[PDB]
Amino acid sequence: DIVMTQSPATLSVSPGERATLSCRASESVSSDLAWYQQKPGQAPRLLIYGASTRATGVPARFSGSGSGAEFTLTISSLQSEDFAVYYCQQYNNWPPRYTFGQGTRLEIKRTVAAPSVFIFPPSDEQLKSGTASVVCLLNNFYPREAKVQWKVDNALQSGNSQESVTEQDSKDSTYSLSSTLTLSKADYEKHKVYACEVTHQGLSSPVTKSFNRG
Amino acid sequence: LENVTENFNMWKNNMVEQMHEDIISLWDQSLKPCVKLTPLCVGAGSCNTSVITQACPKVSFEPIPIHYCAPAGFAILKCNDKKFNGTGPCTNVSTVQCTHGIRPVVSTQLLLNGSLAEEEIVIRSENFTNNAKTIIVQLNESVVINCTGAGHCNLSKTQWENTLEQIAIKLKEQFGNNKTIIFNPSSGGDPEIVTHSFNCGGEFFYCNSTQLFTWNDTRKLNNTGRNITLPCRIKQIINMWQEVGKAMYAPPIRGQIRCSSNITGLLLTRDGGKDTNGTEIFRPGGGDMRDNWRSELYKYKVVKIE
Ligand SMILES: *[C@@H]1O[C@H](CO)[C@@H](O)[C@H](O)[C@H]1NC(C)=O
Ligand SMILES: *[C@@H]1O[C@H](CO)[C@@H](O)[C@H](O)[C@H]1NC(C)=O
Ligand SMILES: *[C@@H]1O[C@H](CO)[C@@H](O)[C@H](O)[C@H]1NC(C)=O
Ligand SMILES: *[C@@H]1O[C@H](CO)[C@@H](O)[C@H](O)[C@H]1NC(C)=O
Ligand SMILES: *[C@@H]1O[C@H](CO)[C@@H](O)[C@H](O)[C@H]1NC(C)=O
Ligand SMILES: *[C@@H]1O[C@H](CO)[C@@H](O)[C@H](O)[C@H]1NC(C)=O
Ligand SMILES: *[C@@H]1O[C@H](CO)[C@@H](O)[C@H](O)[C@H]1NC(C)=O
Ligand SMILES: *[C@@H]1O[C@H](CO)[C@@H](O)[C@H](O)[C@H]1NC(C)=O
Ligand SMILES: *[C@@H]1O[C@H](CO)[C@@H](O)[C@H](O)[C@H]1NC(C)=O
Ligand SMILES: *[C@@H]1O[C@H](CO)[C@@H](O)[C@H](O)[C@H]1NC(C)=O
Ligand SMILES: *[C@H]1O[C@H](CO)[C@@H](O)[C@H](O)[C@H]1NC(C)=O
Ligand SMILES: *[C@H]1O[C@H](CO)[C@@H](O)[C@H](O)[C@H]1NC(C)=O
Repeated sequence: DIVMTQSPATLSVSPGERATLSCRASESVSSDLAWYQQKPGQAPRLLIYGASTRATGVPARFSGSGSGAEFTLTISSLQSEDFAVYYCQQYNNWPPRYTFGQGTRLEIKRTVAAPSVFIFPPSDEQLKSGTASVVCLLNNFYPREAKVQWKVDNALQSGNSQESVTEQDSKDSTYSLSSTLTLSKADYEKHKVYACEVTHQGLSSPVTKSFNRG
Repeated sequence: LENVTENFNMWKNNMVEQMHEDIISLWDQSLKPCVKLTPLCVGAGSCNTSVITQACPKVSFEPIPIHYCAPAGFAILKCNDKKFNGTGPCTNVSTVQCTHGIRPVVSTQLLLNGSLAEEEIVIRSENFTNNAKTIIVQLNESVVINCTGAGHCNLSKTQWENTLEQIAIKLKEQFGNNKTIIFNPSSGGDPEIVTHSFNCGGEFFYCNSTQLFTWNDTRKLNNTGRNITLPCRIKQIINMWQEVGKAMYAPPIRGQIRCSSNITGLLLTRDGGKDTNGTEIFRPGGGDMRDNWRSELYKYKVVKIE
């Protein structure tokens, strides 16, 4: 019944700088609180446990602080490898009913980079299939916040389409959206112009890139 | 004193079972395990284990003396004698309101903080002939023993050496003078019985009592040692004394656990030997907390009003 809330849903900060994470707990969990670190596609990593004690073999930059219902995994000079989602685990009640925090992404904050929209039409081969897929890539950009709109014949219709951002990269450290309007065969043929409006923060103004069937 | 002659049988005394059952209930609301496992069979061999998980509050379980007063329609009879087998016709019996204050100490091998023997060291046994019946020793002079969650207990090598003597002498004074008396460690069995187990601060201590029961009616062991130090260990997963089954208690926490008890008695158990040459081997025993209670009620017996 214990709720563990990690307030900073997302924390953008730069390497070398100090990053701070705060795990909020329902009732008191005393000191039975651990912190984990998860790289995309990896098993978590036990960082801290018992609230303020680092796990064997862990960088001293990770500071475990707190007790009661207020814990803090503060990090001194954050590191390139220190990018990951952080999790707090509560394990104080008994019977065992341990709960995890909802997370916190420790993303690298960099320069507001604008997205270069590439609209890809549905390959005829794919259209011969029975459907059509218009891919509207959004290469290398930062604040993952990038509202995209699919306008069919200048129609703000918003439905049959599905986005997919990528993780933070290595070198560039940017994101790449990917909105995909998947229409039919008889309705793809029923419409003329297919536009994709990207409204990014680092975009001086809305940038519509489209195409007409052909 | 009461002017009458009555029968007594500490080995079949009913108060023992009445206290034991009480001491158990004195444990179900003071020391509650995080998990308790207990056999559950229909008889068909196959036996599932009944598991129970409750809160595991760290409480510094400190035993309070317990009196036993007869209500009404009932009267307690006490036996009086400097050496009472506790199993026969008592001459100096006498009715009492409540039995002396008894501190229900649950332990094995050594009886802690019990009641000393007025005269000398006495050893009772439901049958000394039977190498299966626990021999309850009653010290007339206790031997302080201090245990600590730090991992051990200290005992006076002096006092313990004497004690084994004034016990070893009371033994042959029952099995045959022209008989050698020896003391060996537990033969085997559960950790709780093989070592001197007991509870201190709610922590289940398990002290290795080898140095206390490896005495040969010939040599000594005080070379470079003033005090005996038993390497004790606190366990979380233990075999229950209240009933067959394990029980897990939460780890220790208090900055310090400490005990200073009076070794007021023992629980020995000589090995059969099948009538072999005079060489009786006595080893630590107990594990059946009732013998404990017994050692305290050996001279009592509640009876119905007339
Ligand atoms: C286990 O024990 C239960 C008793 O509650 C018994 O009814 C059952 O037949 C046994 N077999 C199982 C379920 O393992
Ligand atoms: C009983 O205790 C007295 C002192 O209280 C001691 O002198 C005596 O020897 C003891 N009896 C024995 C040897 O068991
Ligand atoms: C046990 O502790 C007591 C204090 O409670 C002390 O007087 C005694 O000397 C100790 N016994 C030992 C360590 O032999
Ligand atoms: C012990 O047995 C008797 C006493 O009953 C004694 O006369 C004899 O000399 C002794 N013999 C032994 C067993 O050494
Ligand atoms: C302590 O006890 C173990 C068995 O419980 C025994 O094997 C070991 O030799 C003992 N150590 C000492 C103190 O002699
Ligand atoms: C008992 O005797 C054996 C062998 O004679 C010896 O190894 C052991 O240490 C003795 N017990 C002690 C310590 O008094
Ligand atoms: C044996 O050691 C004890 C202390 O451990 C000491 O009191 C005693 O005097 C020693 N034995 C002798 C008489 O040398
Ligand atoms: C009982 O044990 C304590 C603890 O060491 C001791 O100091 C005290 O003198 C003992 N009292 C008795 C029963 O003689
Ligand atoms: C009585 O014996 C118990 C053993 O469980 C010990 O913890 C307690 O300290 C002893 N009495 C005293 C002196 O407190
Ligand atoms: C007693 O000691 C052994 C016991 O194993 C036995 O063989 C022997 O005959 C008896 N008497 C002796 C020789 O001491
Ligand atoms: C107590 O003394 C009286 C003397 O008249 C006697 O009748 C009674 O049997 C005695 N009781 C005991 C202690 O056996
Ligand atoms: C019990 O009565 C007998 C008979 O007179 C007496 O010898 C004995 O001392 C009494 N015991 C005590 C002290 O209660």
